[PDB]
Amino acid sequence: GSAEQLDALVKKDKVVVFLKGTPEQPQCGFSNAVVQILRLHGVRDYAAYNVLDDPELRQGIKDYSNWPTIPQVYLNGEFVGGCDILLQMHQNGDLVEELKKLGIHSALL
Amino acid sequence: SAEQLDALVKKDKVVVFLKGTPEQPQCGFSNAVVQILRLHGVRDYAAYNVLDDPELRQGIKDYSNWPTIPQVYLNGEFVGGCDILLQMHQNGDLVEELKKLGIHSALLD
Amino acid sequence: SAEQLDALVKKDKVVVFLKGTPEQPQCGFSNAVVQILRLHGVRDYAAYNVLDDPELRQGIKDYSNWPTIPQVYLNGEFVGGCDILLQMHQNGDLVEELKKLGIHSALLD
Amino acid sequence: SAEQLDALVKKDKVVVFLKGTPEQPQCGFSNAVVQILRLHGVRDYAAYNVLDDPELRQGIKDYSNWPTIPQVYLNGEFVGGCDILLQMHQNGDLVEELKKLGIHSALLD
Ligand SMILES: N[C@@H](CCC(=O)N[C@@H](CS)C(=O)NCC(=O)O)C(=O)O
Ligand SMILES: N[C@@H](CCC(=O)N[C@@H](CS)C(=O)NCC(=O)O)C(=O)O
Ligand SMILES: N[C@@H](CCC(=O)N[C@@H](CS)C(=O)NCC(=O)O)C(=O)O
Ligand SMILES: N[C@@H](CCC(=O)N[C@@H](CS)C(=O)NCC(=O)O)C(=O)O
Ligand code: FES
Ligand code: FES
Ligand SMILES: [Cl-]
Ligand SMILES: [Cl-]
Ligand SMILES: [Cl-]
Ligand SMILES: [Cl-]
Repeated sequence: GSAEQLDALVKKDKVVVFLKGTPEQPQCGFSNAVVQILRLHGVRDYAAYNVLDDPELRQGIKDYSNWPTIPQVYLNGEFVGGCDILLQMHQNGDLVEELKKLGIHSALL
Repeated sequence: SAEQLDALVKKDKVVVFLKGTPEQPQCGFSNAVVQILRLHGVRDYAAYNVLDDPELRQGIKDYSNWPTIPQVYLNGEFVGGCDILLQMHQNGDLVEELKKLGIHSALLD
Repeated sequence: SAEQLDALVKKDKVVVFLKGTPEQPQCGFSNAVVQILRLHGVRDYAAYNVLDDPELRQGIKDYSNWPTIPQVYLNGEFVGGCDILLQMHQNGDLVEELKKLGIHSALLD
Repeated sequence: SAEQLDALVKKDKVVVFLKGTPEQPQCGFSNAVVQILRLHGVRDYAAYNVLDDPELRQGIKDYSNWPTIPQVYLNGEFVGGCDILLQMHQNGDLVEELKKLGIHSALLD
């Protein structure tokens, strides 16, 4: 929930996502689109947090990022966007480069 | 099962299937139904949280022949989702349908 | 007009109302309908662009009592929007429906 | 073109890219931005209809690195789409950003 607690969370790992549901079982198409894109580039090692489990987290990640919706994508402790931005980076090669920057070899390469 | 859901929707005049509960909705689409019913002062309706039950979630889509959540039922009859409910709220049809079922909308006066 | 619109949906076996044209649709929701029809090889259909005329945009909603665009009609009867059509595409109902109207789905071929 | 669009967005204090016009929006997401601006007393501003120009439509997505329409610009700074604009409306950041540009929101009165 907290601002200090979320700052830790996003910096904790290279690729961090906030979803409705889980990678195994997403509860929302927008959250799912993110899970599938990560699957396509072969990113198996990322942090996923379920906002349905905690209303304080649901509300807290919005306040932290200044972003009104879920899913939220962080690369390198920095906010990237939601599923629309992510699909866009998937289609124009930008995500492959962002992944390369984190030391992550994308499967589409 | 179509037979169990048949019973469920005949069991109360007003029956809704949501993501979350009326006291804690988990999706703006489901919240829109909740807030519309709150505006009309429809206090006692059965509300079923599909996030708890994967089988109810699929069962209700099969029974309704409708792909998404929320789902609204009046008098055991399928009415629609949030778009239809909002349309009914804006054109007066919801006040009428509720009145024919002996429900007095708070928007009548 | 209800008059003119009733004539439009009964004129052809498959009638769609879209934002845009099948050649260049102007919206993901309308495009989703177009992409489906294409996957089934449905060549002969009437498409009408609601962007062209505000009276059409409002007209088709009041005729179908359906609040959004796209709208799909088969055999003069309202079937639904893009969500309902995807559901039928996935569960095999679209194939059978087309079979009923004497129309060969490409997925059979 | 990047240089051309860069000039275009910097030319006016408020710049929006919509589907349709402020008088006749062709999409709920574009309309939300128009309605939000209207509540702040911003009635006259530069509005470009992407449905009239596929080059501008794609160009603006490339320039902003933002996948969708509407897009809102303030002194040529990208602000975002309707979800962000609505958030700025609710938390008071929109009143504050407009004020810094010498526009006095009707909400401030
Ligand atoms: N265009 C968004 C789609 C995501 C979205 O609109 N999410 C909504 C519905 S799941 C949301 O998080 N609303 C607030 C909430 O439910 O907490 C994106 O690209 O990420
Ligand atoms: N336009 C719909 C909005 C509802 C909707 O698109 N629901 C989606 C997103 S919550 C859904 O039920 N997804 C399937 C699922 O979560 O099981 C309506 O009028 O009800
Ligand atoms: N869930 C809908 C999606 C279509 C939709 O929500 N259409 C909207 C946006 S294009 C609409 O027609 N809104 C009123 C309008 O634009 O006239 C479906 O299954 O067809
Ligand atoms: N979540 C978006 C909603 C706008 C949106 O999803 N726009 C879509 C549908 S109108 C779009 O511009 N799609 C590509 C296109 O039509 O050019 C926002 O916050 O602005
Ligand atoms: S859970 Fe309903 S749209 Fe995301
Ligand atoms: S035109 Fe914007 S969502 Fe259909
Ligand atoms: Cl029965
Ligand atoms: Cl909600
Ligand atoms: Cl009663
Ligand atoms: Cl509109």
